[PDB]
This record gives sequence, structure tokens and C-alpha cells, in this order.
Amino acid sequence: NYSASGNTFQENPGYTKNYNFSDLQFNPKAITGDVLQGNTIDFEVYGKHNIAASTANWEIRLQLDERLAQYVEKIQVDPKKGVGNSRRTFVRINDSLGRPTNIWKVNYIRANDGLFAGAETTDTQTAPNGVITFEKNLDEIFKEIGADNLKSDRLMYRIYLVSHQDDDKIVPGIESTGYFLTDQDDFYNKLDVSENNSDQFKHGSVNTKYEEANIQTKDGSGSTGANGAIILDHKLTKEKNFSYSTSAKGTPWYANYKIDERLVPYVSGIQMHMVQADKVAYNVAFESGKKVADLAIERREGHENYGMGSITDNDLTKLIDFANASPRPIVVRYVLQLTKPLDEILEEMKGEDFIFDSWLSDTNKKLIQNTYGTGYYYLQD
Ligand SMILES: [Ca+2]
Repeated sequence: NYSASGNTFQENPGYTKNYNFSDLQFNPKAITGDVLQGNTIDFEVYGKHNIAASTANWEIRLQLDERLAQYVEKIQVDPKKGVGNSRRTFVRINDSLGRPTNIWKVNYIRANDGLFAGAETTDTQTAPNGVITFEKNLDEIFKEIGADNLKSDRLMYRIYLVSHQDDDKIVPGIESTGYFLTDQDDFYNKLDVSENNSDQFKHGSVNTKYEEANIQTKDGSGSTGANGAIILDHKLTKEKNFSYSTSAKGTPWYANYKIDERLVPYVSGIQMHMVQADKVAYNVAFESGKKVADLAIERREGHENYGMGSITDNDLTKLIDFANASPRPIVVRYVLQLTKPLDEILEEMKGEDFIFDSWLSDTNKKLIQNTYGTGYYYLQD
């Protein structure tokens, strides 16, 4: 399984050629507190492309966990603000057997009853005021799913872009798989928010992938090891065109990563790779990266920071391509080399999905706002 988060059921039609889109994100509010006593989840969609695009060719697809999807009645969102375009509906896709699927669709391009201005190629675009509306309140849905099951299998989502001219194949790199936060998620609140550059980032995400053994970067510097690796892609969506070199305060910043405590003894080497969001032909394949550091994590049993690590540099641009002065996104890649094959690891462990986090902090360990991402890797219960 080479799918993001090891997700077992999803569309895997293949890939289009690399196009000039660079970001697509789904950002739902946490399912906490009073949200549970209602029947809605609020969200926004972020999108960015680097060269003018047009037409109904480009279709955004949103997959939701089957356990939620069974109770979804309607999903709507506003297009990017501009010329008074109207609120959009995400249309549910059905199968050939008279059943709904857990995938919804809306056009990418605003002029084609979609979300994002085709001619705008600068700052990240927002489709605001998204609402998923359910048949029942979320407390009733959570009860039916079962608290135990919500603990062991996180509620997933996947957003991605397909191209009709390419037989609905996926635009590579323009996919994000995450999970809905709930009241069992507390780590984000262990972090104090920095006052430095607090309006420079819009969103952070972490995508995960199991990569095969013995693959490498083009230059040979980076690699996955004999048992493969779990790859964490920490992606930062900018608000405008941040330059670290010119504008960062509270320097030097730290790149931070946290891996599920259960996996720590099964991770050996940890590599940091520099990755680039290309203006043309966006490509973040493993081969494209370059190894920039050997990393550590906290391995002392019982330590408050168990499974966490961080790295800095007196010039952090040596480790991270910040796409300085550009609105393009940033990808920080962590390669977690496994000590044995994943199936042996799981056998030794024998359900709870594995959780990973990443964020940037200032020199005083305070979170750079909107740079925290969390992601998961699926484990069959
Ligand atoms: Ca699980």
C-alpha cells in the first residue's frame, strides 16, 4: 500500500502529467464541544496554481470517511470572493449499483461553477464558509460509530484534483489526506502561539506515505533504507509571499516533528529532505528531494518529549526551501527509516492508527501560527 496514510479504499486511477497547480487543502473545524450538539462541520478550501488555468477540466474531489459519509445530507461552500459568484454545492458521486459513494465533486475553476479564479496565480485562494450538513447531530453519529472505534480508526478525509481529459486521473502532488480532530486531541494545545510572523501562514498539513525500501533522491544523498520508511510531508500554505531571510522574527526558527510513541523503537535513521514546489510542473516525488540533515528524536522512556525532535540552523534556508518572496507553498520532508518491515512491526505489536505532527516554532519554542499539521497512518483494527 503506497497510498497516503495507508488508506485502503480510495480512487487510485493513476496520475496525470505534472501540471502547474501547487496546493489544495481541506481545513475543517475541530469536532469538539458544542459542535457535537449540532449537525454541521464548518470548513474552508485552499487552492493555489502557478500558471493561469481554465475550463471545467479540473475537478476537486473530496472523500470523507464512510462512517461520516453515510449521514451526510449536503455539502456547500462559497467560491473565492470576487464578482459575486454564487454559493456552490459539492455533488455526491454515486456508483453503478444505485448506491451513494463517499466522494463529492466541485469544479476547481470559478468561472466554471467552481471555486478558484483561474487567472489568479499569486497568493493562496480561499473558498470560505464551507458547511457539511448531516442527517443527525454529531453526538448521535459518534455514539453510533462507537467511542472505541473513533479511538482506534481516525475519521479521515482526502481532497484531490482530477483531470477529465486524462480520464479522471489524479494530478500528482495535489492531494491531501488528513483526519478530523475531536476532543481526544490535546497535543496542539501543549503549544503556545508565537507573536512572530503570525499572519504569514494560512495552513499546515502532514501527509504520510510508506515508501519502498532502497529508493533514493536523484543525487543519492537521501534514501529509505532496507525496510522502507514512513515519509512525513509537512506542507505549509502561505497567506502571502513570506521570505524567511528578509522577514522572520524570533530567529532562528526550529523545524519540529513528532512521531507516534509506539513507532519510536521501530525507527532508526531520520533524514530531513529539502523539497521544492516548482513553478512549472509541480513535482514532489521522493527522487526530487535532497538530504539536508540527520535528525534525532527523544527516545528516553517516560520523557515528556518522547517521540519529538527539532532542528535549527543559523541560516534555516539551508534546511528548508521557504520559496522566499513567492506565494508558493513549502514542503519539509522527514524520512523515518524502519528497523524492520512494517508487517513484522505490526506482528510484534499484536489497532490505533499512528499519529504524526509537525510544526515550525520560534527560538522560544512558540508555534508559528498556522504551521501546525497533524496526520495519520492507518492501522487495521
Ligand atoms: Ca485503526
